Amino acid sequence: PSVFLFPPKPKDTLMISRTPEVTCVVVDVSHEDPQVKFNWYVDGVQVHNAKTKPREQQYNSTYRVVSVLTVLHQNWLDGKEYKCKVSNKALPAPIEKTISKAKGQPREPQVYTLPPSREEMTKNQVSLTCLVKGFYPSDIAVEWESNGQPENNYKTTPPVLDSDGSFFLYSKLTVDKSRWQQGNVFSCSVMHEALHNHYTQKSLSL
Amino acid sequence: PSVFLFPPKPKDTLMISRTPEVTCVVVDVSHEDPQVKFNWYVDGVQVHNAKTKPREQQYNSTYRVVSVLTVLHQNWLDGKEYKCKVSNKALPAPIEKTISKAKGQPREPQVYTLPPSREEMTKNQVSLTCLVKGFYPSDIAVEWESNGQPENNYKTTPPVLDSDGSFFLYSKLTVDKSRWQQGNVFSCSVMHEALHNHYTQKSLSL
Ligand SMILES: *[C@@H]1O[C@H](CO[C@@H]2O[C@@H](C)[C@@H](O)[C@@H](O)[C@@H]2O)[C@@H](O[C@H]2O[C@H](CO)[C@@H](O[C@@H]3O[C@H](CO[C@@H]4O[C@H](CO)[C@@H](O)[C@H](O)[C@@H]4O[C@@H]4O[C@H](CO)[C@@H](O)[C@H](O)[C@H]4NC(C)=O)[C@@H](O)[C@H](O)[C@@H]3O)[C@H](O)[C@H]2NC(C)=O)[C@H](O)[C@H]1NC(C)=O
Ligand SMILES: *[C@@H]1O[C@H](CO[C@@H]2O[C@@H](C)[C@@H](O)[C@@H](O)[C@@H]2O)[C@@H](O[C@H]2O[C@H](CO)[C@@H](O[C@@H]3O[C@H](CO[C@@H]4O[C@H](CO)[C@@H](O)[C@H](O)[C@@H]4O[C@@H]4O[C@H](CO)[C@@H](O)[C@H](O)[C@H]4NC(C)=O)[C@@H](O)[C@H](O)[C@@H]3O)[C@H](O)[C@H]2NC(C)=O)[C@H](O)[C@H]1NC(C)=O
Repeated sequence: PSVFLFPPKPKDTLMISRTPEVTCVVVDVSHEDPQVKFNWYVDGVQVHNAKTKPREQQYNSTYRVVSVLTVLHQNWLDGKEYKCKVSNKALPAPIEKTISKAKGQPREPQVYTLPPSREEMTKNQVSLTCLVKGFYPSDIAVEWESNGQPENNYKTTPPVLDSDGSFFLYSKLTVDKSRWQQGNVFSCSVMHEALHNHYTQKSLSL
Repeated sequence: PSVFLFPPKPKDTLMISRTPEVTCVVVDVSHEDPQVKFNWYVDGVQVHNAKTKPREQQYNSTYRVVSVLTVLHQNWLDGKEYKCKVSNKALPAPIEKTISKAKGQPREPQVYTLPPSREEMTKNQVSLTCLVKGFYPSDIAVEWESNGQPENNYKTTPPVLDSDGSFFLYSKLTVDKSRWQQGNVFSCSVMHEALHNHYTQKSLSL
């Protein structure tokens, strides 16, 4: 039997508008004694209930059980600790797994937008690059936009640990050299802990 | 018993000046019957010898054995297949693991150098960004330089799979806003399969 505990989605914890949850999963649960008890403690105090919810699932020749605890945005950011205590009769003692947002002195990220290279103009499409760096923790999110709709073609690299214990990352928005020379403006959006409203925007235009 | 087979170092396979090797490792080797036989086959034909070399190692309460086959640069790039056949008397049948450079139609990467943002000038240091994209396979390498010495402060992100099955990546060289305004020139170096000499260089300067 194994118990995997999962953290909320970065973007959920950063917008009060959303809902962030912590997912506790259990695998290899005796096909014989499938009964399973879950315990949830925030910082140390059980919330067993706290609108916590699961449901059985027969798999392998074994069973799988998911439990989901809804978290409070400020609770998560203010670094509360969450614990999942799974107990089963076909198990010696129960298993406990804890989790909490990445600990550490927060750093406000610096967002830089860079136009395409003077050389990439040869090509039909061009790259709009967003340099985001100096942030901590890693939990971050970046999206592009041209107006009341989000640009579709763009990939963002994962966070890379820099030399100053801080992370950086680039996001690259592919756009038809046309839309770019025409004059349109694109925006690099960033939702991070250390931002004023956990949010910020940087513009880009011919 | 487990057998892990490792590929050469990207940068070794790209410079005839270097030496590339394939490393076969074995773990959990009966502390009782430690005798171990290794077989190496290139494309299918054994090279057992081919200047292949190993040496015992007592660990855990078990044993660990490393074997190293030297490879031919063109052999590796031209996609030859390498197989490691480890046999032991305390094992039913022997174990075989094979490996070969990442298969697939090669793509010449496009290298773009971008100066720091008009906004990052506020800061004491600045970022020189090298956009490398459109390459395949991932096996790649990027280094910075200012003259007869390689710049020390710079991190490169891992390869990110784009929307066109091709990879891209950014490299960021931190430099004192001084050295940059003074007039120095920095160079983004790239060693990739699909490059003329598996190499190319792009410059950057005020
Ligand atoms: C017995 O069978 C199990 C199921 O395997 C099945 O076999 C295949 C052929 C199909 O028939 C499928 O039905 C199924 O794959 C064997 O695998 C199980 O155990 C392994 C580890 O031993 C586990 O891998 C771990 O995955 C972790 C990340 O995924 C989370 O873990 C559970 C484990 O069951 C996964 O099912 C979930 O994906 C889970 O992720 C969360 O899922 C919930 C519910 O959907 C979501 O709400 C969350 O958002 C999501 N969180 C995330 C990922 O953000 C990983 O961290 C860890 O390192 C392992 O890699 C398999 O996931 C699990 N099988 C599955 C996919 O159900 C099992 O090994 C067999 N028995 C033995 C011999 O162990
Ligand atoms: C019994 O003990 C083993 C050793 O553990 C020891 O315990 C600690 C407390 C210390 O006392 C140390 O002495 C040592 O860590 C247990 O671990 C061993 O097995 C695991 C997997 O079960 C293995 O992890 C795998 O690592 C892979 C990558 O590393 C390669 O694999 C071997 C495995 O032994 C490693 O030793 C090497 O790092 C190897 O990498 C290559 O190494 C050679 C030789 O140095 C180099 O020439 C190559 O350049 C290098 N190639 C690379 C990495 O590019 C990984 O792919 C895989 O997914 C696993 O994660 C451990 O590495 C191995 N222990 C070590 C580090 O020696 C073992 O599990 C115990 N028995 C049991 C119950 O399995």
